[PDB]
Amino acid sequence: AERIVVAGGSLTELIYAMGAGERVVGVDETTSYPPETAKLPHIGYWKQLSSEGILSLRPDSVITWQDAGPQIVLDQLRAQKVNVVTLPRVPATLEQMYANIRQLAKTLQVPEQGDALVTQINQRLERVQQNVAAKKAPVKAMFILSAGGSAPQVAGKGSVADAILSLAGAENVATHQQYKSYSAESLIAANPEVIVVTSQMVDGDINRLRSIAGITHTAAWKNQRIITVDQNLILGMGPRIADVVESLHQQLWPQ
Amino acid sequence: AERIVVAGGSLTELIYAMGAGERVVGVDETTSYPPETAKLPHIGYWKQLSSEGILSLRPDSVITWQDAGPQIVLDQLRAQKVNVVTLPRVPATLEQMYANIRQLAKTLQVPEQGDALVTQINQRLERVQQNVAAKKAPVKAMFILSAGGSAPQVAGKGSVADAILSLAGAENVATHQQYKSYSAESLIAANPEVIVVTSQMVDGDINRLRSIAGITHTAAWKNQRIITVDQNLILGMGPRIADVVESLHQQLWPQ
Ligand code: HEM
Repeated sequence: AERIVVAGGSLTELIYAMGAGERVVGVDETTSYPPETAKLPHIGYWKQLSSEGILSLRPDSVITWQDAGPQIVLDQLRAQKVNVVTLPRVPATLEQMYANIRQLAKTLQVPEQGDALVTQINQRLERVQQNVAAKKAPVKAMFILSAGGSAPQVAGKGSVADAILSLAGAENVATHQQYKSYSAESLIAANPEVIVVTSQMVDGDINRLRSIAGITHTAAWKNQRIITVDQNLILGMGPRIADVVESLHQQLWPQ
Repeated sequence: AERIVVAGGSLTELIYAMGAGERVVGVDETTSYPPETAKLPHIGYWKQLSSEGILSLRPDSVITWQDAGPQIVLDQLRAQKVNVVTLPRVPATLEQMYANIRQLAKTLQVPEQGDALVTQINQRLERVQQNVAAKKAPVKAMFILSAGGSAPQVAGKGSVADAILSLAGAENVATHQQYKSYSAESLIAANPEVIVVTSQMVDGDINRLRSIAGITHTAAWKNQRIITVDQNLILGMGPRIADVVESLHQQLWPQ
């Protein structure tokens, strides 16, 4: 409660957005915001957590996702009498995000800040839905991610990417669960009108995307409807969710 | 006792294999080996150094790559009287690795250990080149990687992967410098006998690779000549190079 280690990028952002950023002594590899966290010790990926990395920081509590691991590590943290708080991550919905914000605010003893955060976020998102309902034509999109050292995969149902694409007003053409690698034919069958990828993938040259199977045969490619977004903003549901949704919405229906 | 902070996984490994590990009080996020570094605080990246994070560890010296940055962070450290030591990470040759080992060993006052490490690695690699020389033709190969959220890219000349394929006795079919994304057409046309990828990217299911443009139509994929290597051993030239080289040499010429 006094010294906190957070494993989960968007969780770290929520904690700082609620005014408890003071108690954070360690964060995970997926944490890259806000700026103040850059000087803090980072432990492994929330799925490849290091008990030693964490324990060396003498934390009072650890806050992370329920799908975070390895499991034995969490057992090791509890064994050292460390309070381990875990929150449901998927499937990603606004309802679950609001419940998580409130649970966190409860754990951090800052209930009023949690409620204000939920209110501010919902106001912004509803305004996007209003504007969305004012669009004359629907948009079939797809999100492709190359997170870490994996092959390119398409975001499906239950993913944060999918939740965000939907909030933005687009229809996700992918119907499978979570993330999966698509052969060129599958991507061509999906037939997305617009394709979203991370800025890290493009890194100044859309031609780098040519190694993604089937992408150049897509209508999105031919019609040059490829959008880029910072990966940290599309893989977690944090206090910057409205900003990303508004940005994406803008690129889906420009000018 | 001297307090050292190392930025660059490869350098960290060299320093520990050199017997100067006890003096390290902090490392960066690219550092994941050896196991005893887990208790050390991992702050920043060598491409994105944290002035505040590093100074909070009260280091006497900081060791990193000549191109680590931002440059102004290095200036800050020196201004705070921290001895900053930098080594060239380019080119990825044995001659430069050995020179770096000796520069390190000198700076750390462990010249004998430095020379022993070079000798150990070299003899190991020479044995392999002896076996390779035996055959009359090197196996045509290619290495495909996905790092930092990039699309799949083929390793070209100058890359560490290229240096390791060569030492193992393979002929890198790629002729471009460093990494580039290949279209299905370019990948199929390169027509290598074998294709090396990381274990991280396969993660238990070869079908995950289906999203790499053209790999499914290569001779290597059909002949089932797809080898796996741990990504953590092909992005830097460290103490374990002989290990991955020998490991790979075995797969290029099974039995
Ligand atoms: C090959 C290894 C990796 C795999 C397989 C992987 C996979 C994923 C997946 C599927 C998600 C879920 C996003 C969604 O629901 O749409 C995720 C979240 C995340 N990943 Fe990775 N990832 C890997 C490496 C990394 C690395 C190297 C970073 C870089 C820092 C990174 C940063 C993120 C971030 C920022 C999140 C958000 C977590 C949160 O907000 O709580 N990932 N990753």
